[PDB]
Amino acid sequence: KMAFTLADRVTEEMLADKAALVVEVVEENYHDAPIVGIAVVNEHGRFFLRPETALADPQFVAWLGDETKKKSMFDSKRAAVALKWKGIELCGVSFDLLLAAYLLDPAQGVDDVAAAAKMKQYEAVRPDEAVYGKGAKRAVPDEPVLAEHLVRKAAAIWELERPFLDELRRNEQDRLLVELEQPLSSILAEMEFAGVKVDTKRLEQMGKELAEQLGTVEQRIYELAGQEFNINSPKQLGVILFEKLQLPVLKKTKTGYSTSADVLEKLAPYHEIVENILHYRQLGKLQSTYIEGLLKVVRPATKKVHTIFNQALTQTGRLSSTEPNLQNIPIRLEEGRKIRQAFVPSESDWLIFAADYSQIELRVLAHIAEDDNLMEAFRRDLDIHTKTAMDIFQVSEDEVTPNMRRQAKAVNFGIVYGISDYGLAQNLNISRKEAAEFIERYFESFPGVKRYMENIVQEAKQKGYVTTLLHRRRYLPDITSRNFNVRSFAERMAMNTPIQGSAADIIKKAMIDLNARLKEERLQAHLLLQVHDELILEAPKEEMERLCRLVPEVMEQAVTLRVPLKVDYHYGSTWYDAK
DNA sequence: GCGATCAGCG
DNA sequence: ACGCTGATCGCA
Ligand SMILES: [Ca+2]
Repeated sequence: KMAFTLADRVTEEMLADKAALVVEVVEENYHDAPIVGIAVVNEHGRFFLRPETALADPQFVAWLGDETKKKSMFDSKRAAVALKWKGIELCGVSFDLLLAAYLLDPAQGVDDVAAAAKMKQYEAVRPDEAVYGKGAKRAVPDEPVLAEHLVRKAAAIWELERPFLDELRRNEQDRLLVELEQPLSSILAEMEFAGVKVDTKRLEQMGKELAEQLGTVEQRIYELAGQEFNINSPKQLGVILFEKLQLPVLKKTKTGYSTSADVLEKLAPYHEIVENILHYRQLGKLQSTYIEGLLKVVRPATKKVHTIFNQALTQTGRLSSTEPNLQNIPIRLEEGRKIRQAFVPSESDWLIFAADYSQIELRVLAHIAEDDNLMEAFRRDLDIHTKTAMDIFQVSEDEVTPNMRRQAKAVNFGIVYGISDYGLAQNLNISRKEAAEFIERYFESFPGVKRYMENIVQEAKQKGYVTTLLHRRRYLPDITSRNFNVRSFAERMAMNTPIQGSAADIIKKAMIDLNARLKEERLQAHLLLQVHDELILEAPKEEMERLCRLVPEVMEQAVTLRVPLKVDYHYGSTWYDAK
């Protein structure tokens, strides 16, 4: 029903200087995954190629890697990384429909060509789930069915580039796509393909030691409970805590008693068992998620883990990281932090280098709100999280522990992003009228932040959306909801999204500038990870001193704000040591 | 599959 | 009744 050439060889007219290109990888995780078919649409026609013939053809491989042969694609990072696993370099991607759709409206959740095409009333292509099926029924269809589906996706991309670019231009987002998100896509592909090497001998030794400690704490829990039970059974855990031991019920879930860590900490003065339960869950979390879960995804021949950075998922412009998530590796408790010792350079005599922005969202907020006092604080390089801890806990700077600073950090962000006196009281275990009075004092010191919070909510009501410094956008229809609780969630999104999203814009530009500078200096150093406002690299020992000057400067200069940007950095033998 | 929980980033 | 996430687990 759509005409195309089912090609048995590669011809010259398939290699035009502009084409829509589909390199189809059906498995969710595209690392080392099969490429099941290829479609090309250009001015000369529509073509389907079997991967075994296209990817062994020297003219087609050359065409893929020629940056002056421009390709329009959907999710070009998936294709670029699967091709790297095939030893083939993909260059010249000038349009990525997934990223164009994400910028126009992140809430659409566009996950396939069909969902993006729907945004422009284009429906001559089927959803990928309709073709491959769901779950245990998932399968690559017959070649005639596969070919038409890939050709239809390519024709869709071919037709949709111009109307997507037109709307991007109207939103002031076309340079955001072409100069930020698409260059970042190629850098992430490199980072994902490089992977991070893991010390599996160390990891497995930790897991065995961990398993002994688990049973020890597990027995003490049974003994404190006077009986054995399933510690992870909420119904049995509830019967022990709030029925047998008759502890007060501070919180319910839609399902029953709450047993979250905040509740259990509040119950610590009543019974020693609740702290054993906390230690027990923490150890179990390390065992299940960060020992066993990480060993499951280590590629055995290289001892590398290859995360996937989802670039078109979060509503603020942040990345996310999956299978494994390398953005939530433990750090705060020393027991969990030790897991970072298992993350090691990929070559001997290389080192890990980590650099992160200091108080990034407060500096962005100072700039966007133009609050005189907050701008002055960062022009003085004050540590606002420490200064808030001193105030909260009535201590001196010398006496601020890491824990108090982490707590004050949640107070600072909580307040600027709309925490109530109730939530602040519960978080600080202070009274409610003291919490409300502290919030009032905070906005007396930063009235420009308060004005900003009021203004941004008004602007969202008028426009229907909020934007970031580099013109990312988030629609907030609920901001005019008549339901108070729904409207209130939307208002906090209007306060938070421009700040968190601008911080995401800045680190992304920093990554692009860093990569260009590393190439200009002919360094072997390369990016491994981004963790929202932190960049993690590895490099030969011999490059560390140049990187100590290069990386902070590139990061601090990524944008020019009304206050300085500040970067902290460390390096060491393992990720653990790069702090 | 979903909700609670908890690991991270601000 | 601050925001943005992903993985594991029990299932009230
Ligand atoms: Ca930081």
